[PDB]
Amino acid sequence: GVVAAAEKTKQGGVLYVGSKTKEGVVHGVATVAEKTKEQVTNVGGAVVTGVTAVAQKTVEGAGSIAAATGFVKK
Amino acid sequence: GVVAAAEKTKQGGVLYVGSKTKEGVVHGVATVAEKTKEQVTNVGGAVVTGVTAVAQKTVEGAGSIAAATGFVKK
Amino acid sequence: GVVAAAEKTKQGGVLYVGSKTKEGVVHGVATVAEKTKEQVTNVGGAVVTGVTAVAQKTVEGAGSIAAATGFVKK
Amino acid sequence: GVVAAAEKTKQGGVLYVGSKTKEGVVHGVATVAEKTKEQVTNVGGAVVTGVTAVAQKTVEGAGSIAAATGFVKK
Amino acid sequence: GVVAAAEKTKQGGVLYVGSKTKEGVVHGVATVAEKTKEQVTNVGGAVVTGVTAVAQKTVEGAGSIAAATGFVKK
Amino acid sequence: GVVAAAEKTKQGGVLYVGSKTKEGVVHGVATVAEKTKEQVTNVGGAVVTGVTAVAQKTVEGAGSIAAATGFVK
Amino acid sequence: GVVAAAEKTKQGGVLYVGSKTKEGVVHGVATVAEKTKEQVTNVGGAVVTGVTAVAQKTVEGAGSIAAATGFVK
Amino acid sequence: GVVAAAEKTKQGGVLYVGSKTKEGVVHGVATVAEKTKEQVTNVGGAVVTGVTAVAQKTVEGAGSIAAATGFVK
Amino acid sequence: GVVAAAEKTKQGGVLYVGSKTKEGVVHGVATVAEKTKEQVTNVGGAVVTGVTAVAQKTVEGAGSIAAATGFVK
Amino acid sequence: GVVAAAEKTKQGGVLYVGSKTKEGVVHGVATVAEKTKEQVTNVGGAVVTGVTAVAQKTVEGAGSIAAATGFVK
Repeated sequence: GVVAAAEKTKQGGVLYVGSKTKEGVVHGVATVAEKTKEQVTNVGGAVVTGVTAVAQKTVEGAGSIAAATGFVKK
Repeated sequence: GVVAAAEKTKQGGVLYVGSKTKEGVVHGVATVAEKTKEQVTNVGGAVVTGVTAVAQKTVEGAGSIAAATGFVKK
Repeated sequence: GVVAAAEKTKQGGVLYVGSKTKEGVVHGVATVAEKTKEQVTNVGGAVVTGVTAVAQKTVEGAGSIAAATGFVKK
Repeated sequence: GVVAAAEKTKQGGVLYVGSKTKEGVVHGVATVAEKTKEQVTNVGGAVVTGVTAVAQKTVEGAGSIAAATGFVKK
Repeated sequence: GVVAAAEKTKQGGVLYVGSKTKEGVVHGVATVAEKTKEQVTNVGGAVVTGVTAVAQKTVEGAGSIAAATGFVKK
Repeated sequence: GVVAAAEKTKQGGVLYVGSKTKEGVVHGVATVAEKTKEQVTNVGGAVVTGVTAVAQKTVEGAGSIAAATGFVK
Repeated sequence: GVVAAAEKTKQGGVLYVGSKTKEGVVHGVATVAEKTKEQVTNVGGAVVTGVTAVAQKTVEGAGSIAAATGFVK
Repeated sequence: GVVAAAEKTKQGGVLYVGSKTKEGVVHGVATVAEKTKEQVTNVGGAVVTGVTAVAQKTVEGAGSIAAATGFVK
Repeated sequence: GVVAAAEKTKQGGVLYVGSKTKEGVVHGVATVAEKTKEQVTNVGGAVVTGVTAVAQKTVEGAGSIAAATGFVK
Repeated sequence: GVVAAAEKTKQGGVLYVGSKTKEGVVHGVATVAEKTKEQVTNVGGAVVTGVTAVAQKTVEGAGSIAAATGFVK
């Protein structure tokens, strides 16, 4: 039993960024292996992966993640 | 039993970015293997992967992820 | 039983980006292998993968993902 | 079992950044192995991974993560 | 079992950064191994990993993380 | 004066190479620039640029090179 | 006066290489610039640039190189 | 007076290499600059630049190099 | 003057290398600069730059190098 | 003046190397600068720059190098 559930019910300044780069190299979420079995990646939020990365008011309601890896069980 | 469920019921400034690059190299979500078995990737949110990446008010309601890999079980 | 379900009922400034690049290389969601068995990728949200990427008000209601790989069971 | 649940019900200045780089190299969340079994990554929050990385008002309600790895159980 | 629950019910100056860098190398969360079994990473908050990294009002409500790794039971 | 001269006068085993590659990338003589004025390249001998390169008894008599660049005068 | 001269007169074993590679990247002679004026390259001998490179009895007579760059005068 | 001269007159076992690699990256003679004026490269001998490089009896007679750079006069 | 000269006249066991590598990175002769004026490289001998490099009986007669950089006068 | 000269006239066992390496990084001759004027490199001998480097009977006759940097006058 792997169960997730989400409910979201409702009875409903200045941000300046200035950048100047030369030869940038960026890696975000990485996963490197040799001789593995499972590679599982779940995203319920935000991944902002620029050279200039700006996130405003991003992750704001009712997230749910359920995972179950492995489980030989015999 | 792998179950997900989502419900969303509702009785219903300035952001400046200025950039200047030369030879940018960007990677985002990556998954590298040799001799693996499963590669599972679930996205319920946002992946913003520019050289300039801006996200405003993005992930805002009722997400659900359920995953189950492996399970030899016999 | 691999079940998803989603419901959404409703009883109903300035963003500036200025960019200047020379020879940028961008990747996004990636999955590389040699000698694998399963490669599963599910998107329920958003993947914005420009050189300049802007995402405003994107993922805003009632998503659900249910996944089940592997499961030898014999 | 592996259960997650999230509920969200509601009865509803200046930020300056100026950067100037030359040959920056950035890694965010990384995971390297040789001869592992499981590589699991769950994101319910935010990952901001720039050369200039700005997050404002980002992670603000009702998140839940549940994970279960291994479990030989026989 | 592995349960995680979250609820969030409700009856609802100037910050200057100036940088000037040359040859910067940044790493964030990292996990390097060889001959392991599990590599689990759960993110419920924020990970800001710039050369200049700014976070404001970022992690502000109702998170929950549950995990279970191992459990040989034999 | 840019003068060259070359004279040649004459009054008259086992080699084994076994290779096995996968994904090779080779560069030989290169020259990369941005905003040059002169890019001069002279070859009087041998340039052998294989994935597997074998040279045997190649450059064996009377070579000459004379080069004169620049001279803003 | 850039002068080169060469003269050559003549009044007249097992070698084993075994290689096995994967993911090979080779650079030989390289010259990289940004905002230069002169890039001069002369070869009178041998440039052998394999992944597996073998040279046997290669450079064996009468070589001359004469170069003269610059001279803003 | 940049002069080079060369003369050459004549009155006329086992070698084993065994290699096994994975992920090889080789650079030979390299030159890297930013905002230079002259980049001069003369080869009179041998440049052997493999992942496995073998040179046997290679550079064996009468070489000459002459070079003159700069000279703002 | 920048003068070179070379003359060469003649009135006329077992070697074993066994290698095994993983993730090899080799540089040889290198030159790196920023905001230079002259970069000169002369090779009159041998440059052997492998991951497995073997040179046998290589540099064996009558070499000469001359060089003159600068000279603002 | 910058002169060189070379003459070479003539009136005419077992070696075993075994290597085992993993994650190996080798450098050789290097010259790294920022805001220099001249960078000169002459080779009249041998530069053997492997992960496994072997040089047998290599440098054996009549070399000469001359160099003159500077002379502001």
